[PDB]
Amino acid sequence: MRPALYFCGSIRGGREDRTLYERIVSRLRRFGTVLTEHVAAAEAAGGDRLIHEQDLEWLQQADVVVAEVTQPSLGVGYELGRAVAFNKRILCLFRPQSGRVLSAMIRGAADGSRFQVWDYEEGEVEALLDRYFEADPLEENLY
Amino acid sequence: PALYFCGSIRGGREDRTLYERIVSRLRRFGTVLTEHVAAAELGARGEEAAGGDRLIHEQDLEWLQQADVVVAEVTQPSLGVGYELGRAVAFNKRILCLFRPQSGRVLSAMIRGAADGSRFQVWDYEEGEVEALLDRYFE
Ligand SMILES: COc1cccc(-c2cc(C(=O)O)ccc2Nc2nc(N[C@H]3CCN(c4cccnn4)C3)c3ccccc3n2)c1
Ligand SMILES: COc1cccc(-c2cc(C(=O)O)ccc2Nc2nc(N[C@H]3CCN(c4cccnn4)C3)c3ccccc3n2)c1
Ligand SMILES: [Cl-]
Ligand SMILES: [Mg+2]
Repeated sequence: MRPALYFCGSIRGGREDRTLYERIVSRLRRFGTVLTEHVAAAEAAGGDRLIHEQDLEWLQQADVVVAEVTQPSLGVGYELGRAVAFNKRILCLFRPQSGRVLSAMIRGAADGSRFQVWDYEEGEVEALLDRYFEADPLEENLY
Repeated sequence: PALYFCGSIRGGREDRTLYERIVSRLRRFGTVLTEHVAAAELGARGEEAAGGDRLIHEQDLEWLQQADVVVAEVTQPSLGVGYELGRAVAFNKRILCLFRPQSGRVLSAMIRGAADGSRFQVWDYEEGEVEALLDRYFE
């Protein structure tokens, strides 16, 4: 089976955050299955405990975790803490345009290898995801 | 015990009196590892952390590992608070989250859903009763 990618963004993302999440998930599918694609596409049905166990099972199964961290979210932050504890390969994408500052706990978790945080402008997100996987692919290129 | 108070930078800036009240009541029960962060200079809107991001990340991580209990104010959405609760669950810490539903917020399913009702508890409260609730938990 293809690689498993985990995409993580704020469930309270606004209209603009939502179009960016759809762009990121759509591009990630070129690299494998996006486990959270239906959640990104949508009492929460199934209830909070079920949701927590499902995202934990998907985080643990992931080959890579890609989080959009522009909007503050306890959920995105919690999933990044569980992902670092699972020693996963993590990429955070943050848009500095709003002038809001990314939490020091996320910027400060970066080690430039396994945990990376990249500032980006909305227009270049597809090109930056291609760059990230071209530098360290999940599947080897054909000859 | 060594107690870890976890709250957000936005929460600390807007709800300073509440954060001071929670930290003050926790001192009755033990040492509060984040006592010099919670109601200290938290900078202003748009400002980067004065102390350096990696320094901050490593210091909070060191205090989290040493803590006997993590008490988090989860009313304000924060990637930092969420991240610290994720690291603390992976460290098998006893965790109490305090949420204020009068704010109008809906607490993330990932925090409400992490509750196991004993080791990780989430309590909805109104600001006026926080001292009585911390007394209840520690007694
Ligand atoms: C936008 O792209 C994503 C992608 C991955 C994770 C998340 C996510 C974010 C948050 C967060 O930001 O706090 C919380 C839970 C998340 N995960 C999730 N959320 C499911 N349902 C949602 C319907 C509304 N909702 C709410 C509403 C208010 C409060 N908390 N949760 C949760 C869900 C259903 C079935 C199976 C697995 C699920 N997993 C978001
Ligand atoms: C309010 O009560 C608390 C209690 C415990 C943790 C936290 C906290 C929250 C967040 C978060 O919500 O994202 C991030 C880091 C935190 N921890 C921390 N923050 C220090 N300084 C602050 C000055 C403003 N600041 C900023 C400003 C913009 C962006 N990110 N961080 C970080 C700090 C200094 C020295 C030693 C240890 C430190 N540790 C807050
Ligand atoms: Cl600081
Ligand atoms: Mg595989």
